[PDB]
Amino acid sequence: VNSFSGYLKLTDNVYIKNADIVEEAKKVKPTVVVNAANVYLKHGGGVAGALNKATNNAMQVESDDYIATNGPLKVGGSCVLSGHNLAKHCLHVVGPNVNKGEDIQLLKSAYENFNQHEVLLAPLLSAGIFGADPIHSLRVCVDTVRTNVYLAVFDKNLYDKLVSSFL
Ligand SMILES: Fc1ccccc1[C@H]1CCN(c2ncnc3[nH]ccc23)C1
Repeated sequence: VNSFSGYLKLTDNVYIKNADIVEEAKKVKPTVVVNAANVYLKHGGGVAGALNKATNNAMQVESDDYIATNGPLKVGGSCVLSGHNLAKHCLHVVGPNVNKGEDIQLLKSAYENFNQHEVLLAPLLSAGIFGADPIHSLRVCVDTVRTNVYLAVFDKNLYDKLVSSFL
């Protein structure tokens, strides 16, 4: 039993809700919140900009030190950093950005990072400003993640479309 409330169950391990991931994280304080990161951990917009804003820029400060030490992530890769006031940990995961020409096949590799964590609150990878089809992202999520994932979808119209079209 966990504290996630109001989710629709899609499969044995995948759950979905129309929710602002920032507000959901503040309420649940999950062990892991996933950020829709880029390789430079520059949290300017989309989910990343919103999560970082909610940390009063502490996420960005921590991220800049991470990059100065380690260099950029790989597309499809991840790193674990602090969750600040939102979660115990933040798993920064880099899905391919279609608006940069990145290979959509890397979306499966990106979701594989979730399997290192028993339970996660997450957005749909590569959706939103990353330019991928969110229906496809949900399909890859369900077919790749084996741990327990609670997906927050900000847009109500998109949420209804994802549910109604789910096979
Ligand atoms: F822009 C993006 C970049 C990368 C991945 C996804 C997006 C879109 C699609 C879903 N998404 C969100 N989902 C849940 N909570 C949210 N809070 C603020 C934004 C947001 C924004």
